[PDB]
Parts: sequence; structure tokens; C-alpha cells
Amino acid sequence: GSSGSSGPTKYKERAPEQLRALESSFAQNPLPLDEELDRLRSETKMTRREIDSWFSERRKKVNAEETKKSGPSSG
Repeated sequence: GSSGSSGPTKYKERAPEQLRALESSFAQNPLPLDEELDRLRSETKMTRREIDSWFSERRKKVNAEETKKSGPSSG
């Protein structure tokens, strides 16, 4: 199955190579299944728990960004 929970909030920027594979997958779905994850794991070189965390940390970032207010910044 899929599972991944984190306590405190950290700040880590994924690599340019790992993302390329992730960002590409995201488009399809924010929470990909194991199968689809097995493939990405090859490029991202991470574990189900690692990747799973990303999405939950990414898909959530894109949902907050672009705040109604006028804030011209990274995304």
C-alpha cells in the first residue's frame, strides 16, 4: 500500500533530474499508484514513501500558491 507522514516542516529542494520525472508524472495525477511510482522511482531514485511525500508536499503547494491577492512571485 501507500503511506507517508512527516512531523515537523522542513525545507528541501528536489534535484533537477528527479523532478523532471516527477513533474511529468504529476500532470497525469497528483497521487500515482505503486505501478506508476515504480517507474518514476527509476529516475527519482527514491522510495514509495519518499515520492509519496513529495506529491503531498507539491500538490498542496500548487493549491495554495496563486493567492487571490496580487503576489507576483515564483508560481
